[PDB]
Amino acid sequence: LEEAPWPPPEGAFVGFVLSRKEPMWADLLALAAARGGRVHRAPEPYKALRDLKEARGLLAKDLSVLALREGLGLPPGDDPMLLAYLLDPSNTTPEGVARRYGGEWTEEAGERAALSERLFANLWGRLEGEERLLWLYREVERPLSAVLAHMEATGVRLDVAYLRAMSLEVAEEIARLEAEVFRLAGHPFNLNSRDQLERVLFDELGLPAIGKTEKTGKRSTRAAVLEALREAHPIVEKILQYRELTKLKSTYIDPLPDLIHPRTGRLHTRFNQTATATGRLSSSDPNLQNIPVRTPLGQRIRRAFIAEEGWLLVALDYSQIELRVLAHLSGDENLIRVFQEGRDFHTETASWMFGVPREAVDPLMRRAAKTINFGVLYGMSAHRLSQELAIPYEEAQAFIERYFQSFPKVRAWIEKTLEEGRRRGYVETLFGRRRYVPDLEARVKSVREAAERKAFNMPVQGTAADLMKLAMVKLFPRLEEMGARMLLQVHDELVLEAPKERAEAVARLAKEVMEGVYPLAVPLEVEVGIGEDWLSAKE
DNA sequence: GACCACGGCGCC
DNA sequence: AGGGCGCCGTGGTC
Ligand SMILES: Nc1ccn([C@H]2CC[C@@H](COP(=O)(O)OP(=O)(O)OP(=O)(O)O)O2)c(=O)n1
Ligand SMILES: [Mg+2]
Ligand SMILES: [Mg+2]
Ligand SMILES: [Mg+2]
Ligand SMILES: [Mg+2]
Ligand SMILES: [Mg+2]
Repeated sequence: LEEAPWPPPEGAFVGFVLSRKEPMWADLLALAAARGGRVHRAPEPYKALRDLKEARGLLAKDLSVLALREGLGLPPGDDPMLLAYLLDPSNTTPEGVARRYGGEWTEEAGERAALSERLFANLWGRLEGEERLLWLYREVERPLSAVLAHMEATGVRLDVAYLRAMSLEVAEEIARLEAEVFRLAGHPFNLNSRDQLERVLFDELGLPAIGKTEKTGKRSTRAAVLEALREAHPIVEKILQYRELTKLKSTYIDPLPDLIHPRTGRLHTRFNQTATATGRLSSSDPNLQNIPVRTPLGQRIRRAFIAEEGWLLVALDYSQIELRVLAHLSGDENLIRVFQEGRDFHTETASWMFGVPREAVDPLMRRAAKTINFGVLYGMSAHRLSQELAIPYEEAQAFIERYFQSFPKVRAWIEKTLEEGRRRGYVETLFGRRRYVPDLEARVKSVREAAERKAFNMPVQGTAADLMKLAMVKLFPRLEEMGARMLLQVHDELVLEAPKERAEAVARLAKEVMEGVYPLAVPLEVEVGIGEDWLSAKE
């Protein structure tokens, strides 16, 4: 390319180099642009950022985030990564995408700009005639990138003092548990080491080993194994409690307070748009899609996610979302009839599990029923079902049998989906998002069957993901107009922040947008709460 | 200081 | 031998 002075003309493709992967934390080391057979390198990258009207190119959203951090409105546009990800969601990295579609991902901005341009040309060619994938690009993924950039740059407020205090408290309880474990083992060892614990439990204390690990075939110490040994030796209960607390402390209580950004005073995640096989988003650095919620100890951590002063959080969660999608995709008249009748499958299963009326089911019980319902749907074994329900193996089988006999069109939809996957090499969502699943004709049964479970899950999880994305795209402009913010997405949930004076209206509107995004054969239902913190906003 | 593989486990 | 993720500490290694 011809070297030309900065700035580039409008419409140019950008290349950029960051000091680290997180745009909210990165130094912008270099910036360049390419168009029309020319490359333009910025003498000073931060100054030069002001000259761009759009971020067009590889990882455009990341540059947009850094621009927003600096007070600039630089929306992301075309990004070859999104085209590639739609063609095949195994396309998750710029290294891999460049090699597959025509170049090399280097560490120089001018080269990255030129690469972006040529990758765009080639990948745009590949999507010609792929009308459904093009619709996803234009109506979902490209506009969504701008939404994600605003979410990332906005961040969420954290009660740091509350978590710092919690660390001190949890440490004392951890020490009580470890001391007891070491007393019972008769010696000290590294309780965080699963290899050392294995030896202590199964060789020294002579407890029965129940299961093996996946890759290395050691005797497992996982919670399901420990649960089955709780009455076999008092050490087991202590270990379970120790793991609960150390998990909370090491993963959430200690790390999160140290990640407050010095300028925003908030915590900033990354919402990765080309990271999953199904079309879901993921969140990283830190992951805010797995903040604890199940146990009362984990719940305390959610209290730390708070609204700005004078604002409230608004939490919206699609009800029974994948079950509704399955009713639409399969066309099962009976499953559709459940949602037309306003019933709740999770509550119904919980009533059975715990042996109480529907009205006696509490939130803890209902949540427990979710793993069972989704587990069974996507191929859980009778053995495992019998294990985490503490019931005979026989009535676990029968429960699985009763499940599929109630909704006949589901088995048929599974069989069609799998034959299509074998024939075409991919399965697809309602909107035509694809996942290639090559091991569907593997001759090793366990491998083949695992591939089948991946394959028929994807249209369901992926259609739910497509719906949530479309809802975000539609909702975002409306929030902006009301002076509200979108903070987090957690797969089938959104967390917004609204001024107190507007929070009730924002909740009503966001519910409506989410319910009406793309009607199915069954209504979509959304539960919405408002509160000072994330725990209170979901109650 | 890092990379990776693993087991383990937090959420959806 | 439920599906999708990312992060922990350990262990091995460079
Ligand atoms: N153990 C789980 C939990 C969740 N999911 C997937 C399927 C539903 C989706 C969203 O999770 P939830 O909101 O917790 O499930 P829900 O059915 O929408 O329940 P709720 O009515 O409480 O929102 O995630 C899953 O595959 N396995
Ligand atoms: Mg407040
Ligand atoms: Mg839900
Ligand atoms: Mg949810
Ligand atoms: Mg390091
Ligand atoms: Mg490596």
